[PDB]
Amino acid sequence: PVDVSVSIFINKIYGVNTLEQTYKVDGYIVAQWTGKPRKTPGDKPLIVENTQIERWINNGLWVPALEFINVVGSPDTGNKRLMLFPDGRVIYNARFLGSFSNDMDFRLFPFDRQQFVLELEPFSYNNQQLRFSDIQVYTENIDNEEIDEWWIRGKASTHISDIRYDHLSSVQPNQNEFSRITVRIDAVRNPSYYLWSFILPLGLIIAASWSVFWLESFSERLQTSFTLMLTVVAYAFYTSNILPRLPYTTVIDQMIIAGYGSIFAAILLIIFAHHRQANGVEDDLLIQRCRLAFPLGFLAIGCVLVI
Amino acid sequence: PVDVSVSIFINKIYGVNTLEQTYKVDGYIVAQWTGKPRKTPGDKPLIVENTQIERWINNGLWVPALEFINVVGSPDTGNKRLMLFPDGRVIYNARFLGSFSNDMDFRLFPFDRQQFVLELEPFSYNNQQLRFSDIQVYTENIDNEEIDEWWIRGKASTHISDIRYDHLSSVQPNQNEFSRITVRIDAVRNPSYYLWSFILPLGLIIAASWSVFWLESFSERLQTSFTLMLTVVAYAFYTSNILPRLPYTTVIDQMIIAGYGSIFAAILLIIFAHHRQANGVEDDLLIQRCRLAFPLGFLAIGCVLVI
Amino acid sequence: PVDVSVSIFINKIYGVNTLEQTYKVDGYIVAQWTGKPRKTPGDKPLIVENTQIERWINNGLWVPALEFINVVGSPDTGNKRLMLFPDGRVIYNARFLGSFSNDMDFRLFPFDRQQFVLELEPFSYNNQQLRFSDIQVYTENIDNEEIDEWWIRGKASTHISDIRYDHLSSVQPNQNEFSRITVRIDAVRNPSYYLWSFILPLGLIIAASWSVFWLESFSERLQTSFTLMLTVVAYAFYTSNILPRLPYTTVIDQMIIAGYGSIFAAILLIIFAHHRQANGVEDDLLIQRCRLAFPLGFLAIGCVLVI
Amino acid sequence: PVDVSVSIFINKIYGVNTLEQTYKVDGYIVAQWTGKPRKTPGDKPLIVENTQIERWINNGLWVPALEFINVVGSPDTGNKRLMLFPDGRVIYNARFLGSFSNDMDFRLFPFDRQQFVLELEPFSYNNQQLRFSDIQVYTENIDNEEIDEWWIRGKASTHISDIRYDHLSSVQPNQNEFSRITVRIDAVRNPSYYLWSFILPLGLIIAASWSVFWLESFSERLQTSFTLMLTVVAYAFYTSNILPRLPYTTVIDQMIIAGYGSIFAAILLIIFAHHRQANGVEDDLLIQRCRLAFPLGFLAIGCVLVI
Amino acid sequence: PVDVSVSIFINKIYGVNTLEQTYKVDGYIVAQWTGKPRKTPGDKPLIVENTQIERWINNGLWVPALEFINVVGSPDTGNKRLMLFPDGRVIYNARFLGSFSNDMDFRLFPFDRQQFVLELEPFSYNNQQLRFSDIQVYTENIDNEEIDEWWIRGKASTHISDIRYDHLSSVQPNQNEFSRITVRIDAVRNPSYYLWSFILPLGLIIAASWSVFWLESFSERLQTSFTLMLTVVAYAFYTSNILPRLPYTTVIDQMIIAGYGSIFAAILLIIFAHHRQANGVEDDLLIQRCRLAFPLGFLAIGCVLVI
Repeated sequence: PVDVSVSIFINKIYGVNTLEQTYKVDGYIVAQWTGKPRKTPGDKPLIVENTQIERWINNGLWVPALEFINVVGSPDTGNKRLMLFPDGRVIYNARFLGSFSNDMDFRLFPFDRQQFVLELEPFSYNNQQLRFSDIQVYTENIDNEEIDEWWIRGKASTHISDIRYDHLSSVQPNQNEFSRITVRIDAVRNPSYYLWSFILPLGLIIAASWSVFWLESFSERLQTSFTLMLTVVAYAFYTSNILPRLPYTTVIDQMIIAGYGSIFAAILLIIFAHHRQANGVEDDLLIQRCRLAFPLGFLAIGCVLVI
Repeated sequence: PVDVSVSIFINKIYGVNTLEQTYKVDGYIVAQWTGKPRKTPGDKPLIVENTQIERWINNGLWVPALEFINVVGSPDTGNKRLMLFPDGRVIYNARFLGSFSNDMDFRLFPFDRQQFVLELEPFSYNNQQLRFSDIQVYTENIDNEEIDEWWIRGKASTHISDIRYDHLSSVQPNQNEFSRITVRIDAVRNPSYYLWSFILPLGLIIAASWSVFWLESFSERLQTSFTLMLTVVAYAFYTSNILPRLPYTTVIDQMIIAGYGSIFAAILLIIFAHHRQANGVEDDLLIQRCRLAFPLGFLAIGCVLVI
Repeated sequence: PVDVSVSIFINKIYGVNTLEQTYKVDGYIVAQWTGKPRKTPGDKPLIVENTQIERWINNGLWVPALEFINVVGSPDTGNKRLMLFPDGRVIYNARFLGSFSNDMDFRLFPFDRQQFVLELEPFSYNNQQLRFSDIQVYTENIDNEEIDEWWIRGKASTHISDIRYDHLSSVQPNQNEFSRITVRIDAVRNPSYYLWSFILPLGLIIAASWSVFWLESFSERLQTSFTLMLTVVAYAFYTSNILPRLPYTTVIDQMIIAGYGSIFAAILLIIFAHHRQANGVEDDLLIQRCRLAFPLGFLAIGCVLVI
Repeated sequence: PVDVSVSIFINKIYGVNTLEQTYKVDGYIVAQWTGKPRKTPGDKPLIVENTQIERWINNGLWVPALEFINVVGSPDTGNKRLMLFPDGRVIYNARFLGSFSNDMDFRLFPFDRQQFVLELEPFSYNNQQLRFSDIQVYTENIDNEEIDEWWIRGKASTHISDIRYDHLSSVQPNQNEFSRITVRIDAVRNPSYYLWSFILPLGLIIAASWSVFWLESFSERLQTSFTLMLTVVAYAFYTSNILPRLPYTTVIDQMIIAGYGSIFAAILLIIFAHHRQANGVEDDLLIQRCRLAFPLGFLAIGCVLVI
Repeated sequence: PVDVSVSIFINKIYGVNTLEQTYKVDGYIVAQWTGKPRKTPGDKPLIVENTQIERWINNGLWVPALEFINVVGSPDTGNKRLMLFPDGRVIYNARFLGSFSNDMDFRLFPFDRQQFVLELEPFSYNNQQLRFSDIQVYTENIDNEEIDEWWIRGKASTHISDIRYDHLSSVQPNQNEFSRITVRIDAVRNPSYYLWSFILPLGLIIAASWSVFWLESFSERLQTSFTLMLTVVAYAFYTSNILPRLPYTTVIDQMIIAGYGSIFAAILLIIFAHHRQANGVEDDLLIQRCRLAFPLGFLAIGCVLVI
């Protein structure tokens, strides 16, 4: 089994899609393995550029075809080169630009924390023909930087494992385990834009929804509740183009639900305090004292939403 | 007729478009067939990588060109390899990433159930020159998982059939039937986002539309109905970017129609109860008792919409 | 002149853009022509796959380069093959997936009827070197089916013509007429979505705009007219992302104009009935009897819009 | 210097983007130049198709590489051919489909007039090695036609010039002037859609904004002004997706500014006529006579905007 | 070390994305270096076009592979050529069209100033095998021009540096420093569109929000505040599609926050002046004199936002 020594240089991370859970990684990759000695012009190494590599593969040079597992679409390679040494070791350098994917959990959406993963694997050689001896990742350009609204925290984590495929078992009996290199990069979301853009106006709308009971006329109370309903609908659209259709509920979706519930409970209590009459002569003040109750109750609901 | 033994490994399913009825499938495909024996260096098999395959096809190796029938655009192949054995059998492995299409029925749209189909076929060899002997599908990565808002239920279904083309009948008389492999994967839509995002606010808007008759002044009644009309129009736009232009009506479109009908019937009954006078002196209470009738009637309409 | 016999199999039609007047057609194309006899291994035909065709064109095989005239961007060919016979006839089969365009007339937009056109032509051989003898179109998959909101009606129409180019006249004097194959497929738009989505709410808004004159207070009348103006503006945006910027007026644009005119005429008549005073003491009822006139007049306008 | 005789056939113009100032041109291009005589099979010309051209360029045939200067992205060539004559002249025909750009001036935006420009140039040969002798443009398909909302007026204008590059001056001293072919096609915008879609409702909104002073109650006057402000904001969004972010002001942006100024001046005059009191007892009619003044003044502003 | 002399001609800059912080640069690049003498047909130089370059690289010609470092996706090369001299010097000319990226600071967003950067680097040769001797940039087409809403100010700045990579240190010990060419182009944003489109209506909305206290009835005061809240929400959406999700706050986002705070403070003071009673009989004028205070206070807040 040939011992390949991979080394990855993450040049930049960008294009982080939350609706699609993809991200674009641009970088270089250097593989290195020892073969048999050869005769090079002079005694220096020999550099072979892009379209001259297959002229060497045709004459019997063994270059493995590494691939990225978690990629979305075939990656965009740029330049590539071989470096052949008279000592015998071959070095394959190549520039990649790929669109990768990972499982993201958005249950704390503005105050989020995910990781960007790169999974590299030989396409056709098992660990009985090719194994990765080590892996070195050089995130110098993204070490502690604010790429988008994403804080990259610390040094990347590397791992080498063996993955078994139940397909190819009829092709290679018991020699169907492949080496795999995994690179993980932790990232923390910067929640500031969602604070001054989504949390503050929705909180003020819920406060102004509590502030309906300080009116008098039944008609103004209902029309006020309906204008506030229209504002909540506008903010319900405006939060839909930042986050996918998740089965659970985030903070902002819970605030939209809280605004809807505030308006509906205010309408219900207003209609009830208008209809709770003897015949038509009664006026209610035992139930219009929720100027302090509804802030207390909905503060308790927000607190139990925090826990 | 050469007996080809295909084996498909679905790596991931993503990008499920409802507006376009497409979905992206990424995976591998392994074909395998026996030919004539050969001389391989040593006695092991011989692995031939991407650009070295056509150097073998030029020297007379028979590799068939399988294709995907239901694809949208030419698929994106990545790496590929041949494995030639001294026994005589050839194995062709290739990675595909395609954008497939299928006929979807959205008549129960949030509570939906579709299937993802892969149709594979030889491009140029009929069943008198090439037939598929078996098909094995390995959906281990998507066996019971929540890819998007889509539950993949159970193991995939495979089938092998013979399709006849009336074109090529002037080219090949009666030898114009092709083998075809079909793979079906059942998927169930997770309706939670449409519950807490579309059903609940539209239901509350219809309830608040019933709640107009508890006012008095004709003017406040009509202006209230018009603000509710504006809210229904906002939710009519907001449901248009989740679902295509279907000739039938889903649950959410029926709720939009129900909100429009609620507002229109309230306006009509309000104007009628304002104009049903002797000359100008009458006031009506025999028709303002629909505080209980309109919930009953529109509940009956919703119930008959359920059945 | 070589007599080429083309045969087209329309596999599917999709992606019909109304804003761009394009549509995507996926299918196969089979050309066939007789040459000189040859020696084939055995006595069967000989099938030549994708990258092996140019190895035969280099050795002097005459394969013409047909093209699609009305395409938008270079088409996406997939697989292709030659079938060479010892009798002498060559058959060229190829799979195409193209984005075609056609002149559409949207003057009856929801109740529309267009046709999808495919124009095929030799790129470099006039009708003195290559002519199309016949054309057969096999629309079995789209014979009477609802692809989108588009009904495909009946069998396709084929035609063979000769087109003259005034460029290349300095290149080929009087031998500059090319054969051309035209395929037309009639399609009828399914108007249901535009009925229950655009016609019904706009009609109800125009009815509710007529229903303003049943109020009293000048202020409520004007504020009601302005809320209805806001609703008409919302529906004016909501109809703009279904149809391009046409110089003429469709049904839905005429309904938007009718809603604007209804609101403006109501505002004008309301202000006039408020100002038509002696000094400040008069009230008008000779002009507030348009509760029946405005439905009659605007019904007459809608009727003359029908004719 | 070889005298090349270019001839361009504009097949269609489409995809005219105003936000990006690009347009897609699809057509053919025929270059023609005389070389040295040769031996052709028979005595006719010899047609060489797409992938057989480089087999002739490898054996020493001189084909120049013309390019399009003002293109956005590398153009999409389709088929191409050579026509070699025993007389000695070579003709190079090729189909192009490109996305070109030009400087557009939108200062009269609905009543606009631009031109579509094609700039062709040799990539590597100066006017001392290659010069264009003439240029013929055949716009028969777009001679007087309504492609989109764009009238193509008359025959195209052609020009041949010499462009000097200060780069390549260290490469070629004083032989760094290149021939250039320019084609200009005048186009006039059809303003009808912007008339019945943007000018008419904004004018009616400004008229209804003048119509606020015919009310009484200070509160209804301010709430009416605010509903009209909301309608102007809706039309301010609705005009933003038709035109880029220009530093100057078009007609529709000036109408939006006029609506804002109408609402603001009405609010200011209403508040002033409410506060211009003795202590709290005065009512003003010397300033509420702007029912005729504000149409006159804002008509004067619109007139001076015309000039 | 070979001394390469690069020369860049910026043909155009366009496609400036603020949401993605990319920009498209189209231009040419000329490298030049001296080698060993050769025999050219005649005594002139020898021009080698696109697909004939690799026929010379196969026979042992040394052409380096320069690359662009800060590019997003692999660049789009068009034509390219070699110019070989009998003196010995080789000139490599190529046309590039790339989508580059740079770190932009939007803290003064309408009154902005950024720079467009091009970073070029050899892919495989260190400064011990290849170094850049000089760099000349010819921005004649964009010298002082208004490409979009971006003023290009003056001549470009060039720099040549040496970059060290800690990856490839196990590959090349201490010979792992690469030459790098950097080109910077200063650009100033034209703030006019944001002045007459975003600053003026938001300022008028804040003024009209101050103008609420000149009313009387508690109900009209609250409904007026809520209509103004709805207008602020509309302008809060309308400013979101011009600028990314930045952690800091620009001028327009601060104006949106100021409008929200104006409405909330007005609602709070109105409710307080309605509830600051003895029991129910008091009316407050000591706190309704903020007709002059709120302009003063919020003018002070805007002034401290300026500093």
